Amino acid sequence: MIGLVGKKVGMTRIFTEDGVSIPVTVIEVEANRVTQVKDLANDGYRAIQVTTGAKKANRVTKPEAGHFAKAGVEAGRGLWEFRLAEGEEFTVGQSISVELFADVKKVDVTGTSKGKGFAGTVKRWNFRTQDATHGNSLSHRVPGSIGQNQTPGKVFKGKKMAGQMGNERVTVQSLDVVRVDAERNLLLVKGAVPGATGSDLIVKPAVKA
Amino acid sequence: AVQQNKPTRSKRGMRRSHDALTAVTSLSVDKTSGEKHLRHHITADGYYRGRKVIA
Amino acid sequence: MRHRKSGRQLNRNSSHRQAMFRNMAGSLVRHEIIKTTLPKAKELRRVVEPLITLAKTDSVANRRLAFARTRDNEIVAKLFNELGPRFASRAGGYTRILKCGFRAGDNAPMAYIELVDRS
Amino acid sequence: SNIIKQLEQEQMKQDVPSFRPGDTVEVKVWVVEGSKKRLQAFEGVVIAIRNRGLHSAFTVRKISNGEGVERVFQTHSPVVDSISVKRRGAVRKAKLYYLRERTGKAARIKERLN
Amino acid sequence: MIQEQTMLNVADNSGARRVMCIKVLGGSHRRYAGVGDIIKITIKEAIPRGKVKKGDVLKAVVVRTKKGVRRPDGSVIRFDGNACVLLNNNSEQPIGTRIFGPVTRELRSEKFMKIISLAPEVL
RNA sequence: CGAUGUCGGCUCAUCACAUCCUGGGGCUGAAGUAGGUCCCAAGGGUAUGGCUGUUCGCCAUUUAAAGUGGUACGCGAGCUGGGUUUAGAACGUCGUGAGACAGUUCGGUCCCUAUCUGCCGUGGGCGCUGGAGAACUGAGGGGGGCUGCUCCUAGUACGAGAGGACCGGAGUGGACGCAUCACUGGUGUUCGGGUUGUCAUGCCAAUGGCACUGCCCGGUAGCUAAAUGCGGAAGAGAUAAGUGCUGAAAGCAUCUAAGCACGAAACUUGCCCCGAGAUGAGUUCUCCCUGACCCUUUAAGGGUCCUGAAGGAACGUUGAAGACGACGACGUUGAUAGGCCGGGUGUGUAAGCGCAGCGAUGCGUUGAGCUAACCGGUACUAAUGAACCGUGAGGCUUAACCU
RNA sequence: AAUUCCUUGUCGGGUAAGUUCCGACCUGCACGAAUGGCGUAAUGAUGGCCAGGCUGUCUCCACCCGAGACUCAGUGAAAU
RNA sequence: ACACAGGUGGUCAGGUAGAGAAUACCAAGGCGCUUGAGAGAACUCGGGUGAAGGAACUAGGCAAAAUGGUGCCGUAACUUC
RNA sequence: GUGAAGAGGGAAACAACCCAGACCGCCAGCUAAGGUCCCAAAGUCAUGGUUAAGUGGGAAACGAUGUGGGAAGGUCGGCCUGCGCGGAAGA
RNA sequence: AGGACCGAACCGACUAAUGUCGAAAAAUUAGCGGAUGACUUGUGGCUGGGGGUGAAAGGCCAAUCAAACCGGGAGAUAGCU
Ligand SMILES: [Mg+2]
Ligand SMILES: [Mg+2]
Ligand SMILES: [Mg+2]
Ligand SMILES: [Mg+2]
Ligand SMILES: [Mg+2]
Repeated sequence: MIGLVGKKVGMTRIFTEDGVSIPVTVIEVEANRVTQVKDLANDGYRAIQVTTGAKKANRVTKPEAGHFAKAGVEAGRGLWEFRLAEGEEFTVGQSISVELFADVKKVDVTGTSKGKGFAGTVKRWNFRTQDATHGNSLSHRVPGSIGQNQTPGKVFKGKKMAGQMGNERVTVQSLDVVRVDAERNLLLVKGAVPGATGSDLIVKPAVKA
Repeated sequence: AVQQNKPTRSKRGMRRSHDALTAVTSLSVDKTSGEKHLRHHITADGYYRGRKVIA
Repeated sequence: MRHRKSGRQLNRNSSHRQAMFRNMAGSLVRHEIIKTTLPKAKELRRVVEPLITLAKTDSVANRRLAFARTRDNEIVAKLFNELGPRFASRAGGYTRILKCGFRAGDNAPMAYIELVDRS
Repeated sequence: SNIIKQLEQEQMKQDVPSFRPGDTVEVKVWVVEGSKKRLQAFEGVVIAIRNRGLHSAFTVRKISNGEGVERVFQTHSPVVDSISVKRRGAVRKAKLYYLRERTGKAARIKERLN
Repeated sequence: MIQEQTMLNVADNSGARRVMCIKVLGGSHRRYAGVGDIIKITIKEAIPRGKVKKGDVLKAVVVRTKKGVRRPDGSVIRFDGNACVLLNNNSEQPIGTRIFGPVTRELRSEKFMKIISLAPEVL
């Protein structure tokens, strides 16, 4: 199937009658407007491009304005593209509500995780810290050995070192759908999704059925 | 912790290539005093956006 | 990670930072305009605008709070007499930052911070 | 962000008495097994209260037969059924965590009047 | 949360008074043991006329923990001390014939039903 | 030997398979269960402790196991310095002695700010053939590919008995990884209170300074785990060991020389991430640029005046983005930041006044006062310009398509 | 044994598990009486072992506060 | 060798609390230590706090943590008393 | 004998192996060892056979034969032989 | 009364961290031992190199000690580099 673009509103919980507190994630999914439908005859692959939200004429540029004018819809935050399966068809300018998730049970959410900046090896790769005492000198959280003697004579690629952590595209798979709503443009997903409050999320049906 | 060969004037020139200054272009003029000043900064005489704000 | 944290520490511990802001608030209320480094100005704003907010109302308790926060009888007197009823028609935002230039000693971004009414 | 506020407002219950920390309370909670539902009482001293709208909770400490049990409760959770206040404590501190090491009749709390 | 080298109290009448968890069972590299978890213990203190003597190596189940339990509604039940009921070494059955102090509802199983019936209070 | 400076341990790994477990098979002195041996298979996993400086080893207790090796017996410009192998001293033995040891004992300085390669991240320049704003395809590359227990099948087949399946399904755990603060918590020297000593604000009251935040008590937001969600797959193609069908050479037989079908955590996909510097520089959508003079080697030439757009950049306010860059939001046609109002939260009944108590204190005003980073509004303050960069339709041959 | 190679000798105690420790045996490689032998109260920044409280020593690290690291202005080394 | 966190003999030495010339805050008196401004990454240094456990770390409780005052009661083996 | 004290061409690279001893210059020809599909100069030359293993392009005891050739015995069983196959696992 | 006890000045230096092209060619910080005595310190004097002195380590004798420093023999000698 296809997915939708939402904004992460935050997290809360839902109490059920049998006394279960289900931690959920509120995802505001407004009606996505389709701007361009690509097919094999002109693009080599079939897919749709959608937009969500609202911008202002002062904030939109001339190429984006022309693209949205040719599409016939109002300008949204950005443009996201969903791969089409075989059989499903969509028209330019079509508004896609959150009724697509009315029958799904598990969804995958994708979004840029929080940015941890320059993180150390202990924070990033869960290295075990060395001794804080017993003579240890200036090596309390250092990575330690990063190779072998002159036989390799180098450091292998993909060696876990300190560096940039977070702030990257992360997908969480097979999240149970708790409650869908169209009049409020909501999507309550059980569990945690990547990103901060107010980040753009991409919610698609779970591939790992 | 020290070099085994000396780097050249070429490597020195490249490392110094990335360390260069940049000339400020945002030089506005005051509508009333007519003197050059940085954007969002008061003039030498105490004017800003055509209003004497500093004695 | 400075995630949604506010306030600049300005290479000072909490005591020195609070004392410097107290002295700078006193000096700003005394002279109605001063020149300081741009981050010092942006933090002095957050320090000294609540003082004028306390000065807008008038009570013994508020005068005592302002004296606790400024430690200057002359400053609290001026703050409750002149600047108090003066900003009665403003909804906050009593100061004005005017970036002057760069200090000759260490090349720091200087700025004149003044009261909006000083005319 | 009023969406989460609206969800919390629609899930919150309007049948919660006003209790202060230090009061002796009794919570009737639902214990389920299969289809049999019983109402179990847990009567102790409120040592902590956290107010977060829907996510509000309270920590109650009862000295059982041999040990001293502490149980936190979500105020708007359906596992609880009723909250009653027997005594009203006259403490002047929000978190009564010193009652853990009081462990005696010096853990008694004076009453207050109205 | 009971790990290796953790002193527990005894909630039964087997004779032991203080035990020390020497090994948490259930898997490799396992580090903690909540309520209703078999642990390998050794007896540090005991009474003279008891069914178990000081220095034995038996199994036991954690019944009270300072860390507490997590009910599905998100409510916790913390205790003032870490208690346990001793078990036989191979039959996993309680050695004592009484239970002292409250226990939790996590023990309603086919192995601990005797304990949770014998306990004076199940909260 | 104009120095390759250590046995072990810690952190960190990486490879091989002569495979410890998981996986697939063959034979059995394989009834089943459990095993013995052999073949294929390196994807992952492959203990915590007591003793000793120990590698090794002995012992205690779990699971699927606590594999064997290589990498300067990996790893000290990464850490320790217990032993060994300095200078002090002592015991036993040896020698008259200085001293020495198939020996033992107590104590005994571990330097280096990274030039180059390498690696982890992140930028600037240019290219990609007019320039620009976006969305992608995917050549290629990287990561998890761990598993126990229980239940149903079923007390079924098997089996003298006792025990007790294969195949298949479901539930629940341990370790590991990813993400997030809704819960439980930790921190929260920027919030509130208590309190000791002292100094000051003239004094009382009330505050402020210092004493590790003076010592404490709680604690907002963020950050975080012990907290909470998710993942390991299913499937498909080609196979290893192995099992075969049909089948001649060789009138039979034969899994093979022709042809066909099964067949593993292994290989290629499938899942997630990076990814057109993929110089092989890809695709799609949209936007903008449609002037006149001269000259010389008839150049893809330069110059003159006018235009210099779409967009970008600089500057300002800034961010759950961040070392700096970079990235994102906003710049009066605005909620970007600060302030203000309302709220929430936290601390917890401010100060002043009155009453009781001659006198510490209590009581009412009062769940008051104060409240950071949170939520919703509000232009009060600060975000001043088409000012700067970027232009005038974009080279030759061919090939189809109109002259 | 500050002395014992065999040797982590053997037995008892301690610990779930003790090459160290404590009390014994003598089979003292290779104790021994002023190069003093054996005890010994008190003392010791002395050596070895055990127990209690205590704790980030660790399980397994988390957050915060200051000083550098980082960026801007000025001055401006070194070994090699 | 330096406008160097070192060394250098003797005299005077007040208030409050304090046994005290320790200590904490002050008086007289003298200083703010001759590079600064921001940022608030890894990592290092000096500190604060910490769920459950409490030496499981390590050669070794190394380091930290902990105890800490006055008055009264009470205080073991051993001993040169 | 060579290197030491000898460069040049070959064996990928490789003092000591093979060919060959540099007085200098030349944009001439012929050869040695080794080679003639391309890297990379020269035969995708000619004739008669073998191998089906990438043997060539790492090896043994032994095992089976998979084929080629020769001489013998009553279509069939033995003998000698050329090229093969398995034995053949490492960072 | 005490080569008595706890603990400042003073003397010393047991542990750890920092520092190791340091602030310092031996220190800083946090702890530490003695602290009426075989104590410590100021001024001056004496002992001179196979010599001094040494509550003894081959320790100290001007940042140097199994034989100080300076000058001379001296361009020692070097089958070594
Ligand atoms: Mg806008
Ligand atoms: Mg050398
Ligand atoms: Mg050593
Ligand atoms: Mg002994
Ligand atoms: Mg600089």
